[PDB]
Amino acid sequence: SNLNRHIRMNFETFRSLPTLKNSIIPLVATSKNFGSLCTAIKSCSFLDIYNKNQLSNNLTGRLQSLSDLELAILISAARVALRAKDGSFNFNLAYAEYEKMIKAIN
Amino acid sequence: MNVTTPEVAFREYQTNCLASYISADPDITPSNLILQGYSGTGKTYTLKKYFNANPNLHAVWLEPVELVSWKPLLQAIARTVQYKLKTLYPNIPTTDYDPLQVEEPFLLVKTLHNIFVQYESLQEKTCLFLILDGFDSLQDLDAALFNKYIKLNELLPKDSKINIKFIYTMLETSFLQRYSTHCIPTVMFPRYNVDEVSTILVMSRCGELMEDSCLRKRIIEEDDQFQNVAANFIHLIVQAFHSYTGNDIFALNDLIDFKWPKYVSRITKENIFEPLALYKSAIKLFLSTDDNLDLSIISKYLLIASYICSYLEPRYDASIFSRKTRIIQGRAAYGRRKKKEVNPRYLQPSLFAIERLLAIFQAIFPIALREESLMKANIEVFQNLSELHTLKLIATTMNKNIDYLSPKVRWKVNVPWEIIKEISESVHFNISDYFSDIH
Amino acid sequence: VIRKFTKKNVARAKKKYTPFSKRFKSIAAIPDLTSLPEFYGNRFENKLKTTQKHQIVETIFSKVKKQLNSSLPARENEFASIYLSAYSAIESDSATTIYVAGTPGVGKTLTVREVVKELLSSSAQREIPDFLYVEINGLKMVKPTDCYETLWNKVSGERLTWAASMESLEFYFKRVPKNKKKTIVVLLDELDAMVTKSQDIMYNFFNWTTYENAKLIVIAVANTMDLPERQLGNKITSRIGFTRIMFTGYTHEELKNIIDLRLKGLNDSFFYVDTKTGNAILIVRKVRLRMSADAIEIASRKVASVSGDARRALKVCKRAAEIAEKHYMAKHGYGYDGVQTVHITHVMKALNETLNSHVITFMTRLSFTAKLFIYALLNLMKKNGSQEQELGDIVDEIKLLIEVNGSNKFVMEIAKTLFQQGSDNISEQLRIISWDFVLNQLLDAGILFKQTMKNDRICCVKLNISVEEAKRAMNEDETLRNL
DNA sequence: TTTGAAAAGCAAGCATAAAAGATCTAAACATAAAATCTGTA
Ligand SMILES: Nc1ncnc2c1ncn2[C@@H]1O[C@H](COP(=O)(O)OP(=O)(O)OP(=O)(O)O)[C@@H](O)[C@H]1O
Ligand SMILES: Nc1ncnc2c1ncn2[C@@H]1O[C@H](COP(=O)(O)OP(=O)(O)OP(=O)(O)O)[C@@H](O)[C@H]1O
Ligand SMILES: [Mg+2]
Ligand SMILES: [Mg+2]
Repeated sequence: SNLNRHIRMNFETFRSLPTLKNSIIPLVATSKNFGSLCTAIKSCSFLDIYNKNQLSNNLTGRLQSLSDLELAILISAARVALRAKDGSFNFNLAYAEYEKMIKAIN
Repeated sequence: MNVTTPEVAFREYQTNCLASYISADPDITPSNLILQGYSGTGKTYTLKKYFNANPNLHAVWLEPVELVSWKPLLQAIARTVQYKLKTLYPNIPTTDYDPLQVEEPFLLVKTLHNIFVQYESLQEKTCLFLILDGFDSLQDLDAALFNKYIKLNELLPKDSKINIKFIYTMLETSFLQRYSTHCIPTVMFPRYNVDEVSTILVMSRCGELMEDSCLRKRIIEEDDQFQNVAANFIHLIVQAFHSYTGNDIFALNDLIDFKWPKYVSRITKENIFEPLALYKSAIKLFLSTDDNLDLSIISKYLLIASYICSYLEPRYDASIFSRKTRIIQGRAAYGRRKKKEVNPRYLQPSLFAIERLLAIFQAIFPIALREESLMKANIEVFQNLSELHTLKLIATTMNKNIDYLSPKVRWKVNVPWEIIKEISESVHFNISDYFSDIH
Repeated sequence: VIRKFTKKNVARAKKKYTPFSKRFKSIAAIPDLTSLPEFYGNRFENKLKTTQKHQIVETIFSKVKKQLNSSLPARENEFASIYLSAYSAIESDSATTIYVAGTPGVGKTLTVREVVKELLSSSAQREIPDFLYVEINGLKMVKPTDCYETLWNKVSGERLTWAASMESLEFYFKRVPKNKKKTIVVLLDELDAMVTKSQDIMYNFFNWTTYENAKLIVIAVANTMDLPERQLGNKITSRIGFTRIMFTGYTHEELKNIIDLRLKGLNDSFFYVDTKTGNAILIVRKVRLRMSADAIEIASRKVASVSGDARRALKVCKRAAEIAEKHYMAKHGYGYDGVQTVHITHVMKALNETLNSHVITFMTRLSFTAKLFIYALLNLMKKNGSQEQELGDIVDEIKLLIEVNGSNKFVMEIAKTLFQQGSDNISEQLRIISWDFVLNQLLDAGILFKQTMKNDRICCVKLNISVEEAKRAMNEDETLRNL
């Protein structure tokens, strides 16, 4: 079942019953009738929606909110930092790398 | 759970979570609830929508950014909780407590206990929602502060008729991830995409734009049509400057406010039903952002010489500035052999001594038996240098309690290259010729 | 007026400021302080009292546990030395300092209190003159200067602030003649706690013993014999003196005698036990209680090996009695409302839980993500030997261990959970699921140390526990030791 | 017009000075309750 799968995933990652309870509570609370509650506990799709929301503001999820210019500046800063011995960079070096990539693309 | 879920666009999951967690019954309400999202993600807006759609809930609103430190926050909690309980139940005689007596977290526990024990005549148990909107925006924040607030409910009485419930809003993920083993229920507010940003901008701004005074004076100088004009302007602003702003509601609102009257002034009788002709009529509004707002000659040449002293190595100076006739046999410097690979003006400036700066200042300053046309370092030069340090255009290794006369103290320029470029253009000095041959 | 800040919770005592030197006009104006109704000692207990509505069932081991509580068979030479010094200095009306040092629980405070009790009995027989006993514990003081407030309040009955109390005590010990005085015996317990930076309190207390009119006995109980040499100056070390009394930790025979003295009337004795409830009466079944001499001997030998601390030996015996009483009450189902023996098994189980380590069995019961973190951390310590590893290197090495053992059954079932939480709608994540959770869990457990850094990648992490017990916990796991 | 060669420049290595800041304490600035002085009634 989906419930045992989510319990198993919590057992191997968090091993915490309050963590599971914090997901189970809005599954019960957002149900409007008994049939919706039984469908929600059989499918556990709200647990997937909850898990997606809990990861939405991390480094992976913040990257997908960036515009193309923001992504270009971040990529340029990252490759300057990778070329640096100590990983340090500033605005000038990142802008120089950025204009080198824009004229190399254009 | 008997509560109303308001319709908030693009925040339906967050509103359903707020309906799951925030209720008038203290038994099925968490003691702590966290809303986490970055700036402009509609956290405050949907909490406002939820509490206005449920007016029976008792919410107290606090702004930690207006309180700066922990002690004013404790005093604000005591003051606002006591005032809210006073206006909620006016038929309950209460002994007033001074919020300035709260100087410790323990004093807040004691004061809240004393405030809550004069309300046991109430029939039902009641949540009092204390909302700390912007907890991590507190200026004197440290890591130990939030632990006191999340353990505060364990020290209050358990059988009290009034039960405080904390709702926090946080901005940054790393601050929230410091406290993950506490297992506090959290609702995340991911950043909007560009279509949601455009829809929010239209539905929040087209009403104010279509009853603006400039448009209403322009239509008599030259409602759904005005709505389409304002909406097309908002969509053009988004497509022009979304790369510049990102998914920022505030920055796009500022750009709309800056560019709307200049767009209205280009509207003619020919331009209203032709959005393309109106767009080419106001092309310069959508090409650049336009979000922006007397030094002495000795001070200017001292700044130029300090920039040179910061960004040129002193071993080569004799190969640039030396121009005197050698009575004595002597070999000048050969000059640098290889160019630099990286432009040194991209890096932080290097430190120099006073006499090197005076040497380069004497070498670059503008101009017979009893003349000696070179300018020597008199008191006006040193006064200009002292003022230049006062304005932080030049800086030292030490920032406070500065021994100016110490030989250990070294000096650096503190201006960027564009500032020294405009300064050198004000006195017709060719500073770009000094860096052209070195990289 | 408008204040710049407020102090709204100021609680100030009713303590006067004028010292004792201005209490009378001259030295000759001072009366005989012994014939004064406030000098030398001339209400909260009932609030913790209630009425009992039941009948507590005291089982047969409850008397053993009660007699094993902390509330002089092995201290004869120490008792005789302290008592002889104090008797000689009291009866001849002189001032002296006695120094006592030792490890915790070796009977220092008990021996000094017994000496003071015997001296009070001798002063009640008119063999030595009367004296006042004052007990100042430096760990029971809020501020170290409050000892000045305490001692003077014990002498005069007044309540002064600490500086005025210090001047009052100085004037009293130096100027008041011996015919108008009483002898004072002061026990300075936890003497290291009254040591401050300026050491004025230590100098004053040991310098008042050098005054001719003082009639003051200072018994200073310390924890180390070299406290004046390590922490004090030469002036206070000269005043304390060369004679110092060391309280050695007890040997196992004296611990054996201490435990037998607490159980002289209970051991090998008969009780009337009521089988309906469990309540036992010391002289319905006649049950003999017994605690083994081998059990007491092995507990005493263990304790004398560790510290020679009588508190530990009494606590080990009480824990063994508690374990046996728990098993007895479980097997009879008695509640709280022919031979009962506390055996060497209970003594060994009491001695083992204090010597058992939970760190290894804590680490073997963690989730797979926390164990994977610890395993990757140990792998990085094996690779470069730095003993501090950056968290980004741990992230990269966890990712490497996942993609290298990808054909493993457990790993190829765990990868979707680790990087997507078993969901197709969740993007591949840069950290594993529960990365922050297991990091903070290992930090709160004290297994891990983390530097205070804001960049998450270059932040270093260190093992706080020993490396080999972490390796033992890692080799306990089935999956990690196979890859 | 050549010469060549001694001065100038490059560069790896390494001891060492110094920048930055973490941590802390003294001192100026500030408030306050109980006790004690002080000029009258
Ligand atoms: N879902 C929405 N529907 C309509 N308008 C919205 C929505 N979300 C945000 N807005 C508009 O954007 C404004 C900014 O949002 P809001 O103040 O709630 O952001 P926030 O996440 O609380 O920001 P901050 O952390 O800076 O305080 C709101 O005042 C509102 O006008
Ligand atoms: N000789 C003894 N005979 C009987 N009981 C003893 C004896 N010595 C110690 N004890 C028991 O051990 C307890 C601890 O003794 P005491 O308080 O004198 O120790 P201490 O040396 O002052 O320790 P600490 O430095 O921890 O204060 C006593 O209260 C008593 O119950
Ligand atoms: Mg807000
Ligand atoms: Mg003691």
